[PDB]
Amino acid sequence: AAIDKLVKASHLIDMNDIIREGNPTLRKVAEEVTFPLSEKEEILGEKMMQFLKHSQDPIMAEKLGLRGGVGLAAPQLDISKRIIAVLVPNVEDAQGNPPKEAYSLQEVMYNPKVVSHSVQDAALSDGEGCLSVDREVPGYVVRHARVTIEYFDKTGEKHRLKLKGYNSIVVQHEIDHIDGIMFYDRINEKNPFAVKEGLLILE
Ligand SMILES: [Zn+2]
Ligand SMILES: [Zn+2]
Ligand SMILES: [Zn+2]
Ligand SMILES: [Zn+2]
Ligand SMILES: [Zn+2]
Ligand SMILES: [Zn+2]
Ligand SMILES: [Zn+2]
Ligand SMILES: [Zn+2]
Repeated sequence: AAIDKLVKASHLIDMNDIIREGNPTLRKVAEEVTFPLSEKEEILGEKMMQFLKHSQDPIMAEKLGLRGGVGLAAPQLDISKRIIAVLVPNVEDAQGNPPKEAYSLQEVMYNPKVVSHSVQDAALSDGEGCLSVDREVPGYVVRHARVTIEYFDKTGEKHRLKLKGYNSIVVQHEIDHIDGIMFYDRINEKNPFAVKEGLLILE
């Protein structure tokens, strides 16, 4: 099975492990994980975070042929489980000084879900892309501006967290994957750049 290939100690996730648009697994509702986690599910989580780290590292991205990412969901690896990894880096200042915090968000989340959210919507100005989508897709992907999420970490500890800004957008994108929803499902069908009054456009 896919899981067996992915969790081998020496195996590094790369683009050849990422399934593409059209594969039915991307449209399923992923299965909840049970705790305590199996070794496979723990290792998968670690491999997913490793992939994100590598995708953001100039050398390793080059060695492995990686498209840069800030999030990854198990369904994109053909594993229909409610597991996501998110890694959103902070940026250097104009003087080249590293940020105080390397990441605004770094987590492997099991059974994550949105439990509440703002009435206000938001969308990235530049739209969204997807590791599984090898097409140009224009338009505002309309999401909740702010969300409260619950999730479990690999230990089974429950977390409750409010998110805004880019963190909110990233987590929503990944949670959509484990519900079988694709980013373009949330782009206006008639005018991709339509703006409903009050939409928060994030630069
Ligand atoms: Zn591989
Ligand atoms: Zn079930
Ligand atoms: Zn471990
Ligand atoms: Zn490494
Ligand atoms: Zn709601
Ligand atoms: Zn929602
Ligand atoms: Zn609750
Ligand atoms: Zn459409």
